[PDB]
Amino acid sequence: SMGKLSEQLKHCNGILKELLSKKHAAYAWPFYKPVDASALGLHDYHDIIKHPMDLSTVKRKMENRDYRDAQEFAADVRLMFSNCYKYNPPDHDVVAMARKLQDVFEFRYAKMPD
Ligand SMILES: COc1cc(OC)c2c(=O)[nH]c(-c3cc(C)c(OCCO)c(C)c3)nc2c1
Repeated sequence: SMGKLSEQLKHCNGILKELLSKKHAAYAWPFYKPVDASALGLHDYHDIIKHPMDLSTVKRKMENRDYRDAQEFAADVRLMFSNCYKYNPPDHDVVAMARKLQDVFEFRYAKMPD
């Protein structure tokens, strides 16, 4: 393999599986598919959020070898969360859910050895 990079991408793949898993579903589910701005009525979503991201897209990119390394994977997970914080008011339910999921992500990702 390309060894350590490859190892760390496998580690990321496990983090992604965890984020998608039933144990986190109570707060992760808004992040399972792209934001459907039409259905939600967010007429300006794509005007404010230039680079949408969600866990299904992270999964697709992982599987398609589009990430060089764990840092690029993490950047997309963080982009997903940051888009949520960017678009929404701080008191919104989805922002709270994003934080709750982010603190799982950040703890798991931080445990990856350098
Ligand atoms: C169903 O999944 C989602 C995922 C989302 O982000 C990951 C969002 C999201 O970022 N904002 C909203 C959202 C929905 C409505 C109806 C809102 O009121 C618009 C009228 O004032 C606002 C402020 C946010 N819904 C999501 C749903």
